[PDB]
Order: sequence, then C-alpha cells, then structure tokens
Amino acid sequence: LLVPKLTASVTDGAVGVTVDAPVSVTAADGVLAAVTMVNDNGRPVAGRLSPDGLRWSTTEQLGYNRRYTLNATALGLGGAATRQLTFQTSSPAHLTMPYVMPGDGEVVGVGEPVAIRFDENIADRGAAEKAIKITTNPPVEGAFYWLNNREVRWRPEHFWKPGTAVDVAVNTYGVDLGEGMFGEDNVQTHFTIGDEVIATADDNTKILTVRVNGEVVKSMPTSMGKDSTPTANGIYIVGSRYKHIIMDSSTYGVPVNSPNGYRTDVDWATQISYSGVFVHSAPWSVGAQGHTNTSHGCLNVSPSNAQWFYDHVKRGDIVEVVNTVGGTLPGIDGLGDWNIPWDQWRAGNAK
Ligand SMILES: */C(C(=O)Nc1ccc(OC)cn1)=C(\Cl)S(=O)(=O)Cc1ccccc1Cl
Ligand SMILES: [Cl-]
Ligand SMILES: [Cl-]
Ligand code: NA
Repeated sequence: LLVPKLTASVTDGAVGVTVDAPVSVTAADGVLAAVTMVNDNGRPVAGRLSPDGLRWSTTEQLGYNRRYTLNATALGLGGAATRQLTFQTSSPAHLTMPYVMPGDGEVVGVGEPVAIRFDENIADRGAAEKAIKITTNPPVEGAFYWLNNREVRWRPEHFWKPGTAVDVAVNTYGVDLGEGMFGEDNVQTHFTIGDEVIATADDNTKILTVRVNGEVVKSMPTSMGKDSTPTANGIYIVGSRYKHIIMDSSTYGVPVNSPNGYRTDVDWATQISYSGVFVHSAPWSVGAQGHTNTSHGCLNVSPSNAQWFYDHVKRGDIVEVVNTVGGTLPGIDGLGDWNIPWDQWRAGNAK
C-alpha cells in the first residue's frame, strides 16, 4: 500500500531559477491526476501530461522576475498524494540579443565561419559557448574563438567540405552570461556549404586566379596596394557584394581633397575584409593591372572582371593573397578568421 511519490525539477523556496529549461513533475507508484503552475498574477503556464500519466512538463518558456506556484496531485492503487512548490526565477540586470550569420537557408562558401554576435558585452564567454549547439553533417570538429567582447566565431580546422549541413542552435534564453546579463531569446539557423571557390592573388605575377573545385576557371590581372599602403597577405573570406557602393573618405576622417582621399561610386565591389579590402572595378588603372600596384589595399581589376567576380563568388568563398610586401591580415579582422593557427583557435579565448 505504497502512497504515490512525486518528484519535481524545482525545489520549494528556490530562487534564481533559470528559465533555460522547462519545469517537470514525475510520479512513481501512481499517476499524475492534475498538475498546474501559475505565476504571481495567477496566469497559468502551458504544460502537457504524458500519455502514461507519469510525466508532466511545461511547454511554454517561463519568464524572468516571476514567482511560480506549482501544484501536483498523484493517484495510485495505494492512495493519493499532493504537493505545492513555489519558486522564483532569475532577475536579470540586463538582457542581450544574439544575431547569427550566415542567414538561415543560405548556401555559403567553404570559408564561412559560424558567427554569433550579441548586442552587449559578454562577461562569461564560456557560458555563451556552452549554450550554442553546432551540428555538422558530415560531422567535423570545430571550436569557438572570440573576435571581440560581443562576437564569437566557430569553424573547423580546415575549409568546409561542399555538401556539409551546418545547424546553429543559440540556446541563450535564460542563460546567465555573466554580471547579470541574460540571453534575451533563442536563435535557430541552418545553412549549407556549396562549391569550393578559392581565388589566389599572387603579387609576384599580379594575377588573380579563380579555382572552382580545383579547376582554374578564370584568371584576371590585378593591381593591389602600393608599397606605401600594401595589401596584406593571408586568407580573406568573401563578405558582402555590391553592384555599386558609394564611398567617402571624409566619413572616416580623411579629407576628400587629401592624397589618400576619395569620393566615388564604385562598381562591382566585393568585400573581403572588414578593414576595407575590396575586389572592385578600376577602369582608371587597367594599364597597371597585372604589372604594378597602385591602390590603397584593394585588389583593382577590370570592369568586366570585377563584374565576373561579383557574379561568380558568394559569401564564404576564399581570396588568398600571397607575396605582397605587406604583413598578414589580422585574424580578428572580421573576415580573417583563417589566419589564426588551429592550435590557437582551438585553445580559444573564453577566459
Ligand atoms: C580600395 C582601394 O584601394 N581603391 C583604390 C584606391 C586608389 C586607386 O588609385 C589607383 C585605385 N583604387 C578601397 Cl575600398 S578605397 O578605400 O581606397 C575607396 C576607393 C577609392 C578610390 C577608388 C575606389 C575605391 Cl573602392
Ligand atoms: Cl583598404
Ligand atoms: Cl571602405
Ligand atoms: Na516576483
């Protein structure tokens, strides 16, 4: 004649209960006859009893700064049992919203990292990383690395293989991300890796050679940064692409009428670094393309070739610059992720 026993995922009088998980009640030596949970305003939280009557769980996300009262009743062959539990959830000092790139359903190149950018500084980087679940198919190992206080990146050791599915579940709602900062919401994104496209700009030849799945499909002469403002070597990730884009140097503090000033509407511009390196149309430098470097760091190419590049590259394709007189693109540029050695990237910078 055992009385039914009830087990809850919460404790009476608990405080700071995180809302990153549903609340459940389980019955033994009997079944749940009724389970209810209401907040301080009397409003119930949606839940569902399992078909066998042994498990009840909330199906609606709980809220912050709330007081919940949980009531459960179990009936068994041996009698009846009831419990009442009250608890209070986390009271964030501030919330932060995550933003994920690339976009959901996108087809990206083999260089595209997963990016999760928050709208606030993240004090507990480890908590953030733990709340982000990455699925890859075919599965490959990857690791997180922070570009700054708000944006973390995830990538494998080598370029993605085409045909790879990437699933990104940012499960930050209810997660304490440090110093009272909690996740404002969850985000779900999924994308796929398309064709391997790798363009190599070699300063020795001043040719930009585009290889699609290992085959050279296009060669175009280029003029890169002049010796005083050279184009950094390294691996660049293709970012945004513009049919045309207005650029004004005074926007960033450089007068237009200075030696390094400019104010023009640029055609067929493909971004390959946050620092400002673009592939774009440079009709004025057609003669120097393939012979001498004349730009401020951009890879200048012909109008038809710049349009060709715009048409044939996608977000996440790779541009690799070699043999310039400049240094190496910073790994934390924003599109320079691949320039960090794997051992450093894997080790991370969570602490
Ligand atoms: C790239 C760049 O270096 N463009 C460039 C500078 C100078 C010359 O003279 C031959 C040719 N191309 C960029 Cl993103 S920029 O910051 O310098 C803006 C700019 C300025 C002039 C022309 C095009 C562009 Cl995108
Ligand atoms: Cl630049
Ligand atoms: Cl720029
Ligand atoms: Na309360």
